[PDB]
Amino acid sequence: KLSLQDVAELIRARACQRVVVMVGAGISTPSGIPDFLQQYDLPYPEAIFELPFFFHNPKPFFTLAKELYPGNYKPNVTHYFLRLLHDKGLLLRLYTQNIDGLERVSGIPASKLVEAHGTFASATCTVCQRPFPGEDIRADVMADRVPRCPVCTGVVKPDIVFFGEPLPQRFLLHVVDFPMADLLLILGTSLEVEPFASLTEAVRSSVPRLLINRDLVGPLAWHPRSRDVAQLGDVVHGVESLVELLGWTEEMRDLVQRET
Amino acid sequence: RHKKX
Ligand SMILES: [Zn+2]
Repeated sequence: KLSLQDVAELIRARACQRVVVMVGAGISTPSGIPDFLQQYDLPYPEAIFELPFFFHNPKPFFTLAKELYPGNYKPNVTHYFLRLLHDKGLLLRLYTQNIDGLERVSGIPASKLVEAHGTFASATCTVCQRPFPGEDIRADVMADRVPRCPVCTGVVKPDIVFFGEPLPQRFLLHVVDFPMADLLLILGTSLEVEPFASLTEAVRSSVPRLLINRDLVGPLAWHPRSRDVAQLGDVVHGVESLVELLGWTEEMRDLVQRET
Repeated sequence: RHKKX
């Protein structure tokens, strides 16, 4: 096995400069966003991202949308470390399962992001499929009213991907990004679930896979490879020690006070 | 098939 310092030295050298990153809920809880009775009036947790429930009752989802609008949460060190990889020309693609939009907020350009469970930044009429900037429904949501299509009256839904829905078109970038990956960084998610779990195996056997996660689970556990590295513990701590090892301490502080 | 889940 390699160590956190080796990976750090591989990046520091720029021997690694096409980094593919995959992130999940573990990077958001330090911003104070929860992951999980639940006061939202749901029959079960997943009903909040099901289309028939939503058609029957769009209110709980809109309560979450209102809560996740810009200004409730800020990015944390983990997002700002990813922004630094971008600023140093190292980021090939950032794949995110979160819907808090904090990757964009930390100033990572959209062209670098695959928001694989979608985004509140835009919205779509559930009936006639007309697209709308998320601004267009902001006031309705911010007032607890259900936003409606100005042509057909259909409920207008923010472009969060619900159960049973195709992943967004930009997800198709995985077909080129994962063979091109010279390094795979997995932060705050186990990636237990398809198609994300297989993506961990789409990189080239020569390519290190660095997990910064609490425990060691998922396909990094199930089908480990020679050049895997685990850095288990608090994600924030792990990223900070990676940052430390890269020598990016000052750059991190600079970026954090520039942005926040 | 890539769908959410
Ligand atoms: Zn419509």
